[PDB]
Amino acid sequence: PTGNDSGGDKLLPKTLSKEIVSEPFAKNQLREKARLTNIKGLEIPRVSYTLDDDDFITDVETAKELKAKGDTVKFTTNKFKVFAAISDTVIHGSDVDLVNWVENALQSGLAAKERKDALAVSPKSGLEHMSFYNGSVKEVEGADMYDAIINALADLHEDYRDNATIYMRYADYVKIISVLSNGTTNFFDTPAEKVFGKPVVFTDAAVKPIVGDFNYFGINYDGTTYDTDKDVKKGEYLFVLTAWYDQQRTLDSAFRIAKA
Amino acid sequence: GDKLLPKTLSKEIVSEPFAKNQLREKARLTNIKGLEIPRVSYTLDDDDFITDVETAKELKAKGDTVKFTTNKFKVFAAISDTVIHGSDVDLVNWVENALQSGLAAKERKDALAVSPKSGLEHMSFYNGSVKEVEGADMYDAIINALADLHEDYRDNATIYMRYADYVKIISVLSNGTTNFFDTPAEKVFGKPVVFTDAAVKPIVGDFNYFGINYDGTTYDTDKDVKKGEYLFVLTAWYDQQRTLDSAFRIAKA
Amino acid sequence: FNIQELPTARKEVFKELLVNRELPQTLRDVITITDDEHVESIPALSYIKDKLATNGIELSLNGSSKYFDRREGHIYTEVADSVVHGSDRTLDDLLKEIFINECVSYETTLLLDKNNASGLIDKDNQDLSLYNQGIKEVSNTSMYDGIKQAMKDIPQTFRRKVSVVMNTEHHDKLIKELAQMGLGTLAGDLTKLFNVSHVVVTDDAQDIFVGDFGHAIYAKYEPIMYNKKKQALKGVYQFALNYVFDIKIVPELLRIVKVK
Repeated sequence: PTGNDSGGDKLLPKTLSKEIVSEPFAKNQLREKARLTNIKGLEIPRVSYTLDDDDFITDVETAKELKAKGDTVKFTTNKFKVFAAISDTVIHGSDVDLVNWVENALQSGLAAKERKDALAVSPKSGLEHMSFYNGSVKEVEGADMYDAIINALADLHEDYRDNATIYMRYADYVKIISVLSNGTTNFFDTPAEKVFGKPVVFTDAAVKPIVGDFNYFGINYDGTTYDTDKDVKKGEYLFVLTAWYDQQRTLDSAFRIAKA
Repeated sequence: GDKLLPKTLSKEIVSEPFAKNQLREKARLTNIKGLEIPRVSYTLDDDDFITDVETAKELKAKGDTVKFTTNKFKVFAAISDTVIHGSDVDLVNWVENALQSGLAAKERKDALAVSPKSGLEHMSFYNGSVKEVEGADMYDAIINALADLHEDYRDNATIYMRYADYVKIISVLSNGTTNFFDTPAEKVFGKPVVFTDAAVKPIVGDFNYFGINYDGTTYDTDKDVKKGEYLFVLTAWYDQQRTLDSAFRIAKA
Repeated sequence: FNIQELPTARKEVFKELLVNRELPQTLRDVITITDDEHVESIPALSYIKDKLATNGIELSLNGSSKYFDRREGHIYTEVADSVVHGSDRTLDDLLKEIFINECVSYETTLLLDKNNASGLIDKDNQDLSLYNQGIKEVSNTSMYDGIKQAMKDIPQTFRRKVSVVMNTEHHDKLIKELAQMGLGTLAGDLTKLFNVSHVVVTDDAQDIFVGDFGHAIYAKYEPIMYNKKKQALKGVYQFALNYVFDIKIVPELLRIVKVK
């Protein structure tokens, strides 16, 4: 007997990887529309332009927040840490997870950190100003979800309306169809752009449908540092990363809530 | 004459695959020998969290490593002798079809099984480790599970169920109307659907974690003189397992 | 690919092997056989039926779709030990002693046995019993007088070629019935007593047959494969042959006899 060499590998399928790979474990839906930046210190003005003398008074809101906040907007560093842990046996069983499993892991950790803070029902202290549900947004009231979303569009200023975008959970988009069942017709096949009249994105964390011009919302990552170390006694490698970011709303009056 | 005979004639035989396993579409698939992987990849970023859940108990119960354990099986071809010599069939590809189809539905058998048949216990989703959640209707039961699934696993969820169960729920969502006759199954649950008959009861989960390993194979030939047959056997070893039990839940009436 | 065809130059060894007349007591002495692949139907059928049609008789299609069908035949043996195979000559003559005996015996069971369309003979090989074929009977008390009546209802065209089959239990009889009526010296020379050719006697046959077996019981054999294998636990080999055969009947030329 020479060995366990055989011709079965041809019979074996062709999809076999020969090394490990996987998907993004988590993602942040908000990165589609929001801005994204890498600048060290970032400062922008809040109000883009003002027209000539014949301007009807600027909406009462913008008078208030602009007066209180000031003309500029501060992007202020805030820390966090992402971890990764690989036991020692896993290293010494001929597999290559050093290269891909960690990048798949750490990059996902950045995304879940964002979406957790923005859509936080009850944010942690020191990071209240980031969330959209911390407060300081007006909750309109529709009889149902369909009425609340359309009324919320009716509330905010028209410039923001023209560029507005809706985020919501998909299950709520089913319930509005059941009332718009209308017997014969079925809007399961229809897209969602054409019901409300504007783009839509689906996300499971977003409780109360939020809406506004996501031009204004923005994020910035200033710096990072990547490290590794062995806990000798417990026999586990580690791969850690850190960074500082912040995300703020250029103008709170834009983004509004829908509620039953 | 032989021209007046049609000329689409083939001279050779082929066939489509006899059976295949649907879980290969979404599951992981490997070749590694003595494979190991971690259970959880990114641990929690911040000091304070509420995400502690029965998943934590699961990881406490069993090590952070993942052990793939060899398990034996075997497949047979069982052609006869007259077929070889009494004609020039040239079926050499045909047997190749049966073999790699053989190993396939072996997975479909044990991974979806009511009786786990000791030694094959830890691989069937109906073993009992997974949870069970209930709803009034099959449609309600499937969505009720999705409420359970943690945010990590909900976002890349996937459903498996038998096609006949999709047909009964759409009828009651309808009212004796043939207006649903083209609705893709994704649109009504909000996630990808896949169909196979063997799944009695629905399942739902992420399926980045359900992983497969084929470690080695061996192929050889012989004759059975008494019956004339050639056998053309194939034997190999494989393991499958769920990385965590909070990933894959069950619906029910 | 691995399989190798049996060399054609080795095949004709087995063609003359399957068909052989050397043995004493078989219907193979009288019936027609061949080994030609091309022939598809009884070759002489046309010259027969018109000559029968000269008489009031003509054929009923007792065999459906005259074109042959391929029925299977199988052999199996186990040599005692390699010591037999260590030598050469005694081996080679041993095999031919077996096959001829087995092949010849097997067709003989299908035709004459009282198994009568059931039981030991496979249901696949279940029509071909002559009792099951539909021949008309002749009867008489005296067996000597009995078969004169049956040789003579034959068409006189083919009466010249006829042959009788008989059991030894019947053979002991008539020489007794003769002695009482005389012609003892004539007895022991059956061919003279009844003008016939090729009188036959065996023991497997149960009842007396008459008819031109030269034209009625055409058959053909064709080999396929000869296999060989070692078996290491025991000292034995596993030799075997499997072939294809088929056969036909024309019952009008035949007549059975049944004495009381």
